[PDB]
Amino acid sequence: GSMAVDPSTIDWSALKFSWLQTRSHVRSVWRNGEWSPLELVNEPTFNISIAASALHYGQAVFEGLKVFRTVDGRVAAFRPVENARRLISSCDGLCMESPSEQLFLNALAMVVRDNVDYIPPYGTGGSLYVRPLVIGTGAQLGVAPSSEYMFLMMVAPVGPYYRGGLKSVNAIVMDEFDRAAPYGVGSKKCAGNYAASLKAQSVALKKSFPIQLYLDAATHTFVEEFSTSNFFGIKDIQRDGAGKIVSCTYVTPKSPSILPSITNKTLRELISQYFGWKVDVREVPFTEVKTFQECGATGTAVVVTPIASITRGSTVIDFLQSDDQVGEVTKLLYETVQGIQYGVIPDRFNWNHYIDV
Amino acid sequence: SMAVDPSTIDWSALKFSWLQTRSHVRSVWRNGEWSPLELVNEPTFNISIAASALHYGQAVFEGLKVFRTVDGRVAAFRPVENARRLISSCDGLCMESPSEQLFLNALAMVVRDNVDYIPPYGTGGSLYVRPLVIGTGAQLGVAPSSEYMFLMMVAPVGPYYRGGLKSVNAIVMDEFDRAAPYGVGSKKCAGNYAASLKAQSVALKKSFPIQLYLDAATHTFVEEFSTSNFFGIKDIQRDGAGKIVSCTYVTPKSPSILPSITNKTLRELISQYFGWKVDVREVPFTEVKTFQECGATGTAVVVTPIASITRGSTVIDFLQSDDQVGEVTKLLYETVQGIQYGVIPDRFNWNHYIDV
Ligand SMILES: [Cl-]
Ligand SMILES: [Mg+2]
Repeated sequence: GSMAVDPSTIDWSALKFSWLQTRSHVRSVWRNGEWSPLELVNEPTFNISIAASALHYGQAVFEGLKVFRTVDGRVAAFRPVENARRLISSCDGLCMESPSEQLFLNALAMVVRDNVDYIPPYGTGGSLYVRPLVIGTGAQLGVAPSSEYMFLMMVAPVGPYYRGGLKSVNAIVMDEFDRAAPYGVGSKKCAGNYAASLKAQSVALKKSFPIQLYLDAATHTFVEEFSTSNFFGIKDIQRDGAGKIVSCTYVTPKSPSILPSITNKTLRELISQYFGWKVDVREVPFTEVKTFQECGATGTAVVVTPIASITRGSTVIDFLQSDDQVGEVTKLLYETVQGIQYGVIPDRFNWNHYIDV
Repeated sequence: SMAVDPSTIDWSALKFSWLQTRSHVRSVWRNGEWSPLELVNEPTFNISIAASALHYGQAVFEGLKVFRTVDGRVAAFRPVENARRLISSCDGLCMESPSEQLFLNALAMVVRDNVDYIPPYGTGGSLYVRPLVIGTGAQLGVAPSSEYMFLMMVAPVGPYYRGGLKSVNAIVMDEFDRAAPYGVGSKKCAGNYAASLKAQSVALKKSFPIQLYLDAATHTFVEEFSTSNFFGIKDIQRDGAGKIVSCTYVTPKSPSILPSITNKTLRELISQYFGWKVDVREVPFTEVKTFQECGATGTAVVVTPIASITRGSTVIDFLQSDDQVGEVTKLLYETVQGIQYGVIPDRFNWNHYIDV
C-alpha cells in the first residue's frame, strides 16, 4: 500500500535512471477478443495468478520511450508510433495479443496527463521515461499462448543521463556468450532476452567493462549489437577549410537477430536526410571495426554511448584516449536528437508527438 | 475464486491442465535470506508492475510428480534432482534459489496440505508439482533483482495415456532455433518457452504435435524437442523367445540441452537395471534413420513414442500405426511407472516418501 512520491519535493537534479512511484499507471486487459477500456490505477501492484503464463512461459514484452517538457512549455513524446509498432512486433513474435497503435497512443496520453506534474521541468535535462508492458496473465499448465493478456503503461521521471557532458566507455566482446539464437527472438524486446544476458554482464562488470558487445551467434565474425543498445560506426570523415565536417559514413549492422533500435533509426535519418551524409545498413565484419573513426552504442536512455575502446581477448581497438573524449559526429548526433526532443531545433521529420495536457 | 472440491474431481478424465487446489507454498528472498515457508490458499499474489520477472525475464520453474502408491504411501519421484536443477537454472539467470532442504521442506508442506488432490491408486493419475522462482524487486536498469519469490503449487493431472502408449509425428524446425549455441538452453527458464511458441503454432498448423530442434550452431546434430529430450534405440538383439537382451540407448550431448531428469532416469535404467548400453554423444541428423525406436522424454509424458520425423521433404518412418509402439520404449515406460507407484522395488532410492 505504498504511497506515491510527492512530485513537488522531487530533487530533479539528483534523479538518475531508477524506478520511482508516480501517481498512476494505465491498464487494459484482453480476453475473448477485445481489450477492456483503459483505466488509471493508483496502486503500483496488481494481483497475478501464481500460474500466469508470463511467469512460467515468458509471455512478457515491453517498450521504452521518453516524454519531454519542451522549451516553450509543452509536452511531447518522442516517436511513440515507432514504439507502438515495435510492441506489436514483439508481441507477435511470442504469440501474444497486443494493443493497436491507437490504444497504445490513447494509453500514453492518458498516463501522461495523469502524471504531468512528474515531468522534469525544462532546464533539468530530465524526462519522463515511459514503460509500456504486455504480459500473458491467463492461468495455464500446458505450454501454449495465454488466453488472457494485460497491457500496462507506467512512467517514471529520470534525470539527465549525462549530468555534465558526454562520456566515452570501454566495451568488451563476449566470446563465450550469445544474446540471441540465429533463428530466435533477438529482434523482439522480450523479458527473457534480458535475464539471459545477466551472466555475461556480471563477467564483464567484474572486469570493469560497463558495456558488452556481441557478435553474431552463427559465426562469431560479424558485429551484432550490445546487450541493450545497437552498434554504429563512423568513418570517411572529411572536413572543409574551416574544419566543418562535410562528409562521412554511418555504418550499422544488419541482422534478423538485432533489436531494431528506434534511436538508431533516428540517427540514420539524421545522418542521411538532415546532414546529407552516407548511411550503410549492412553486415559489419569484426575485422572492419579497427577502421572506424568513431564508435557508439545507441538506445533511448543514453541516446548515444561513445565507445572509447573495444576489447576482444587480448586485442584492443582504441578509438578515444580518455573518457572525457567523445567522437565529434557522435556528439553532433546527441546534440541534434536532444535539440529536437526538447523543442529547440524545429521538428523537421515530425518525430514529436505533442500531448495536450 | 474458490478451490475445486476434491470429492467432485473425475480423476480418470483429468488431462494436464491447471486446477485450483487448496493452497500453494511461498517464501520470499531479501537481504540475504529466504523467509519461513508459508501456506497460501488464494492462487494469486500482489506483484509490482515493475517486477524484474515481468520486464527482464528472471523466472525459472521446475516440474515433478507426486504419486499415491500401491501400499497407500505418498512419494515424490526424484525431487532432489529438481531441487539441484532449480538452483542451476537460477544460477544461469543470476537469481537467488532455495536450498535443497528448503525445496524439500516446501514440497512436503504443500503435498500434505493438498493431500486430498492426489489422485487415488488405480486411477493412473498424479499430483504435478510446479516449483517457481521469480525476480520480484522493482527496477528500471537491467540487473539482477534484489528480491525473489519462491512458490510451489500443485495440480492433479490424469493418466497421460489412458489406454496404452500412443505414437506421434514430429517435424524438424529448420527455420527456428530454441536456444543459442552459447545461451540458456540448459536452464528451465520462462523465456525459453515463449521463444518456442511461434515455431509451435507453425507446427500445429501442419498437424505436428511435437517439434524437434537441431543444433542452432550448424543445424546438423539432433538437439531436443521444444519441451522434451530426444533418445534413439538401436542394436536391439533378442533371445530365442523374442525377449530383448541387448540394445543401445542414444541421446544427444550438448550444452544447449535441458538436462531432463526423465532422460537421466532412462539412462540409469538401461545401464544399471537392464545391463544394456548407453551412449551420450552427438547424434548427427543423418544417423536418425538408423534408429529402431525414437522417443521424446519428460516428466509429463515419461516417454512419447515417435512414429516419424519430417524434415523438409524427407520423412523418416519408425512406426506404421499410432497404435504400434517400440518395445524398449514401452519397457522403459512401464518400468518408470512401476517404480513411481511402488509396484517395482525402488532399487535406486528414487522415491522420496512424504508423511501425509
Ligand atoms: Cl535456503
Ligand atoms: Mg541460495
